[PDB]
Amino acid sequence: IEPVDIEQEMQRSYIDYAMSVIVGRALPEVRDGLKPVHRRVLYAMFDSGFRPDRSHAKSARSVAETMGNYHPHGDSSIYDSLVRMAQPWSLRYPLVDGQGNFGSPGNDPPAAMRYTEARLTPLAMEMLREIDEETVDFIPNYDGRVQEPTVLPSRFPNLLANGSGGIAVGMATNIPPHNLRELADAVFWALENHDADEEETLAAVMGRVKGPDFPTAGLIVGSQGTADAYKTGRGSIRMRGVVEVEEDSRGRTSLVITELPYQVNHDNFITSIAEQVRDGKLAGISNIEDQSSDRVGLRIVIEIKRDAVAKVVINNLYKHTQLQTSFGANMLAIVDGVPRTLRLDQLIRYYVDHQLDVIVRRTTYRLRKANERAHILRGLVKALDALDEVIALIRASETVDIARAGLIELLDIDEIQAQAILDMQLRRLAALERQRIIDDLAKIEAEIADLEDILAKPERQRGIVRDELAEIVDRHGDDRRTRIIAI
Amino acid sequence: IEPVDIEQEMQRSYIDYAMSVIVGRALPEVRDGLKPVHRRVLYAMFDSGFRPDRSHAKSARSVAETMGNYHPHGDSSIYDSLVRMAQPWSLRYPLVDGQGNFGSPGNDPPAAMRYTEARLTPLAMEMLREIDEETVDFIPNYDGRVQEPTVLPSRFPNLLANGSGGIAVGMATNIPPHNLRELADAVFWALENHDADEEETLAAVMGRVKGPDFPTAGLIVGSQGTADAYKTGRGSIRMRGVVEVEEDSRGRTSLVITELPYQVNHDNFITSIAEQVRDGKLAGISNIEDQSSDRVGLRIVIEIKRDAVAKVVINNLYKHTQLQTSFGANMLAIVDGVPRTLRLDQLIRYYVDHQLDVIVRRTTYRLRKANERAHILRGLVKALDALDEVIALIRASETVDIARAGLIELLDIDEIQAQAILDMQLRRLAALERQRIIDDLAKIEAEIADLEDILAKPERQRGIVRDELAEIVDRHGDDRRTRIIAI
Amino acid sequence: ALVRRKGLPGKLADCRSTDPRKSELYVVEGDSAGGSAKSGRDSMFQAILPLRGKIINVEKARIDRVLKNTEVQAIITALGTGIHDEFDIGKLRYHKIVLMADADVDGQHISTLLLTLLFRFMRPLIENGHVFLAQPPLYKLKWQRSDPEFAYSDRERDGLLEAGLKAGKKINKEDGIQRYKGLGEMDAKELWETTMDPSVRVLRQVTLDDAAAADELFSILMGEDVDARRSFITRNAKDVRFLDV
Amino acid sequence: NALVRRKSGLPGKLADCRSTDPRKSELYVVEGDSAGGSAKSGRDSMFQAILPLRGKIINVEKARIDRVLKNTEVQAIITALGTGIHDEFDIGKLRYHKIVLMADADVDGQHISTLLLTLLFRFMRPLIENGHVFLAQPPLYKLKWQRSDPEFAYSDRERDGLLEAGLKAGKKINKEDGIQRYKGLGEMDAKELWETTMDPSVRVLRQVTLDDAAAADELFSILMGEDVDARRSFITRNAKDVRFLDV
DNA sequence: TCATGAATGACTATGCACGT
DNA sequence: TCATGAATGACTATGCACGT
Ligand SMILES: C[C@H]1COc2c(N3CCN(C)CC3)c(F)cc3c(=O)c(C(=O)O)cn1c23
Ligand SMILES: C[C@H]1COc2c(N3CCN(C)CC3)c(F)cc3c(=O)c(C(=O)O)cn1c23
Ligand SMILES: [Mg+2]
Ligand SMILES: [Mg+2]
Ligand SMILES: [Mg+2]
Ligand SMILES: [Mg+2]
Repeated sequence: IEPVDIEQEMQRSYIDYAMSVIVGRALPEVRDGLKPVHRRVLYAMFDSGFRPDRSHAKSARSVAETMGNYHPHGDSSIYDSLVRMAQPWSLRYPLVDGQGNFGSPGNDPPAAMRYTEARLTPLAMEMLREIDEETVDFIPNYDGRVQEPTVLPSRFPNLLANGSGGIAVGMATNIPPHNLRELADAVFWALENHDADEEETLAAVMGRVKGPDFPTAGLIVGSQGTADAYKTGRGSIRMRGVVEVEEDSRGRTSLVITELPYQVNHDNFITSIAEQVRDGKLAGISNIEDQSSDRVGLRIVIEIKRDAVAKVVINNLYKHTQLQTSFGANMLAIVDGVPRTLRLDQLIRYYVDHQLDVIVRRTTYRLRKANERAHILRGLVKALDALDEVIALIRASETVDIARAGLIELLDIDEIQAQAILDMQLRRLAALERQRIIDDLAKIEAEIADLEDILAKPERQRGIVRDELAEIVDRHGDDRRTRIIAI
Repeated sequence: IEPVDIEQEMQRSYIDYAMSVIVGRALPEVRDGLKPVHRRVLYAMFDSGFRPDRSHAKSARSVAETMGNYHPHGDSSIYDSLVRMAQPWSLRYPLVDGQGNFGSPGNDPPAAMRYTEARLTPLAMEMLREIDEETVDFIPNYDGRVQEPTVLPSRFPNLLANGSGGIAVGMATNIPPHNLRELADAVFWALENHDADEEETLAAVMGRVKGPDFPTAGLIVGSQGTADAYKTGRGSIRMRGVVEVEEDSRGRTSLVITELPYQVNHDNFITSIAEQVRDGKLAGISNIEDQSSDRVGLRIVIEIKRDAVAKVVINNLYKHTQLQTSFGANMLAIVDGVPRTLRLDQLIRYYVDHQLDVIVRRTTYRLRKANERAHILRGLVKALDALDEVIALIRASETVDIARAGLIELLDIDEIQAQAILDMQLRRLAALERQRIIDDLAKIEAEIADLEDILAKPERQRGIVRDELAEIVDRHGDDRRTRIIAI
Repeated sequence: ALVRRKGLPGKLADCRSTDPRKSELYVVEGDSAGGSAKSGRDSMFQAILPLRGKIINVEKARIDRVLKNTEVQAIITALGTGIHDEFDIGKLRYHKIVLMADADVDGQHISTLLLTLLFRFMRPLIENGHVFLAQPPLYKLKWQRSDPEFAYSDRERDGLLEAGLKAGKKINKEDGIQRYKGLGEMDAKELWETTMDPSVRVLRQVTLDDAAAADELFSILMGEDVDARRSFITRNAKDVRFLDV
Repeated sequence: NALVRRKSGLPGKLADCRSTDPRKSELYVVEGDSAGGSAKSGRDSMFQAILPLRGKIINVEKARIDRVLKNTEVQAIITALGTGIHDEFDIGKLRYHKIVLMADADVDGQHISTLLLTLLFRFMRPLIENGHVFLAQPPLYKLKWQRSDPEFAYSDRERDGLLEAGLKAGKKINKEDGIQRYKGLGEMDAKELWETTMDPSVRVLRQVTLDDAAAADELFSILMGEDVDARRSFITRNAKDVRFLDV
């Protein structure tokens, strides 16, 4: 029996937990804004073909595929993570297209795994765009049977777009979601002004990113908290719902709440007001009625007494309820395997750096494959020029190995190329078919030259990020929801 | 709003439920002895490649595949069905190879889907043998997306082998498991004596199938109940565990129970004896100790008082506990979509009929494919005999259609064959490869001749069942476990 | 007028209207369907009571055991009326009791178990036409450019498909016609526009003609006598298709 | 000293042993219902008892005492061990002289260990001081040789060592089934748990030692206490050198 | 009353950091 | 003291037929 000191055990054991949680569970990667469970669910669905160009697959199949190949954890909590990525009130830009009962902004829980179907959204398809072209590093999964991506291509700034919240050890993150169009403008500026320093960049990006854009709309009051978050990485952003005062035929007034701030439970909100009248700290209120429906959206009617001022009651709601609540922003993300609190210019810059990396790697992959393809075509063209011999050469050979070994000697060709000649069908010996091979060689050599030109010009590389991102924003970009007002 | 009478609704609704439960849930098909959930789990695993030639897949993946394509029900209960098929104390011949905690014969529950892995067993591979050769009818699944089998090939008599228990509406089934080697002898006789009447067949099959063979070993006392079950379809078979009287140095004798009858919970058994003593209904017992372990198996030691006779205490245990309990046999199965109580000769005959159908259908499929492969080869040999010409024609063609149409004129060929010539690689123009094409034609015409001979001779067909089944029994057949004794 | 909760079952999602004559109770199969129904409902007049698991057979089970069943207590408490001799139509809190179950066989089974509870404990609810049956959709035709259509039978599916194609509309062969295998697979919007919207929903009002004939049928099908039930099925299952011909 | 074992006032989930002698008895505190289930099956019921813990244990360092005593999982441990807590602690009433903590080899098992060691050190310290607390090391790999008996490995290094030795010895493995990798105790069956963590003739146990009580008192309070800042700076300071603690 | 075995998922409690 | 969200599943009740 080996002896171990409790101090050694406690320190080694708790630090191993803290570090893995920090880097490998609770906090987002800065480049794609995803936690491991997110990245593994999405790739599992992607690899399974659960894409928007096919019907929703049973969500159980997505959970199981994630469990069995990438995420060595439970089906229950994995389903919860998948469900969240499909709720329009949780993600500003949903990554999962859910079909069925996925819950509500209130206390109505989502339906069980068996009842729901799911697939990737078009924007999630941009997260994974060209992941098969060596655009990102892959590592073996939890048992080395298959490969998984370390990070996604993420062809739109997902971290800033959808935000992130996570409780780790010794630290936690809380990044709010943002409007895609505003983020795109910030990225476009960063690409044009690639030499600008952090001081100039921060000024430019802050001018274009006016503030967080929550899926639940609502209001943002003040500008200091937003500014703090972008300059410090921490700031307190004041949110508000929307209240519209209605008058009655008798002449009674009632307040109608149609929007609430981010991450405020609709049912807990109504209950809080109900309990705060019971005791009676919100006098002036006469009646509370939830006239909400799937067709009118949120609609909480607060009828007030005849001896009550509308704004007085509203101000009391701001004070004593989450009708007004603050978002504690803390821009914490994993950068190169290290947790770091980041300024807004750093968040954009690091994302742009990722996009440039992705496109160079894609260009490299396409360039390598083009050379291999051109290499084989060159061999075929050599065979066609001496086609009369090549056929005769293969026929007179007792085996295919004798035929192959000869083709190398006869045409001065590689073994890979020689193999391709052997693999050639009698189809491609037709007149027009011989011509296609010639043209295809000319076609690729034009592509190879183009690809080489991209790798040699950082200007083109940046241009591709801009142009490709522009396409995404024009297609998937939407209006701002959260209205920004002053004090 | 339409009016409906309560009698109309009640009758239609309850009968629809009763019929679907009877035919489509609780009772086994006579041909493969499977309920729909079993058949769908097994085929899902099969189609997914979860076979003995690959590592155990996470059991969640099997559940999800069954759930998502074939069985429109819940993940929880489907997992329960998969688990049962992997327990050696439940199935006499397990169809699922489980890896992990799949429970115990006692009250220890199986581990959740999360922790367990699963794949098909070698015998389950015989259930599905050559299912892809049109050996069974396939129908659209629950949403017409894919096809599922109506019944499995079942190349060993699974209904009688593994038995079945099921509660339906208005009726229930309870078929005990049997020893595979004994069942094979019965099948071998039925194949040899294919013209024998029911009177003779029942006598022969009963002589070879000596009685049920439970996975939990134990004893069968008497022969009347067994005989009743085989001649009537209903019978009460008396089971017993195994008891061994041990003596100690002190003079105390103790009873050691090492086996229990089928479907007797080990923990409930110990609790029953313990509670019978508390109140005092099994005097003579001094102490109850469970010395069971994973290494010695079941071992319940019952120390008795010195003024007690062992045989008296054992008889008391037989009477007041499940150390002696009866198996209520009710040989009910679905025959051609109809529930039917069957004699043992009917159960064998119906299975033999299924095997003959499978092999005739397999032979038909192989003959059709053999004719197709031969048809194409005939075209290839024609191309080789006039090979110098074949090349010239393809060359001068503006398209491949111009090349194709000519090949028809030159060699008098179908469109399929000419296309096959077109798809031919230069690989096969080598000497040995040209000879391979020739010999391959000769091989098929020999296989076609063989296949045609099978279809024309019922003698060979019965011969195929016998010989193929014989291989299965020699490989997977095991010794009898349940010992049969007299009164 | 009767008070709505804002002393009743915890899972009851009561309505806002205090008038039973205007109120409706949707008795729903499953938490999933009940959850989405709670969202898609008209909270003014429609209340939701989700039922969990197979209802207890009051024909077989003794009276005291039925009263211990949580799912039965929920129904009795929510309806407001008593049971048996202590039954009072005046306390009926919903003048419309809609049973909404899956189109599958288990939904059919749950309906017979509920109709048995109602017929035996609260018969006047049936006699006075307060019990209804919602017919869920079976298919959803998702046209490429047009609004989606719902179908309640295989025939209607074929008919709406044929009409649409003839009118020049088109459908994907991938997404295509979504087939519902239960209420739990539907969202709030779909349930509203098929089973809860009063201007489109297909309800069937349960009528009671011969009470004596019904009494024996309930006892045969739901009673403890298996033999009587077994022979009835083998006798009449042969002709279920021809009950309405 | 002898105490009665439950057989048809102790925790319901406790699978007690048969031996009434604490000196010969052992309590396996197991992570998860699945692993506890298999442990209950693979154990030696004579001397080994199983107490499965469900979910992460409550942090007694952060939580107030009254809330800790309301926690069902803590009550189970305290009740099963028989000793009191704090001032009412009495080692004489100890029902097991070996308290084996068995958690997954993964990161969450490590966490649960610190939560249990925190419970023991704060409520029942003498159990640690007198060497009644142990840590079972679960296997990480099972090498399934085609013809030979399977071998278990407790580290990546041992796996590589046993693989080369076997191959050098002429043995062979499938490249499909091959080397099974354990990701938790719940993935093991009864037999596997016996032959790696419960068989006293093969199990790899580590006895928890307590040297400097004051230094331990401070480490527990930093890592497990309410002060986040103190914890954050400790991790960023020492995580960089975890690999080199035993070099 | 209990076991059988396929059918019809919500609730329960902790860690972790932070702000009202 | 409550919310966050990614981690660590047993228990609860019925239908149905049949035998104790
Ligand atoms: C129908 C759902 C919901 O109701 C269920 C249960 N009860 C919960 C409390 N109620 C008072 C009575 C019903 C239950 F004890 C078990 C299950 C269950 O095992 C299950 C499954 O899929 O395996 C699905 N369900 C169950
Ligand atoms: C770790 C397992 C077993 O213990 C669990 C809970 N218990 C903790 C101990 N007891 C106080 C009773 C409650 C619990 F409330 C929830 C879950 C849960 O949600 C879950 C999951 O996979 O999502 C997995 N587990 C849970
Ligand atoms: Mg959970
Ligand atoms: Mg269940
Ligand atoms: Mg259903
Ligand atoms: Mg673990």
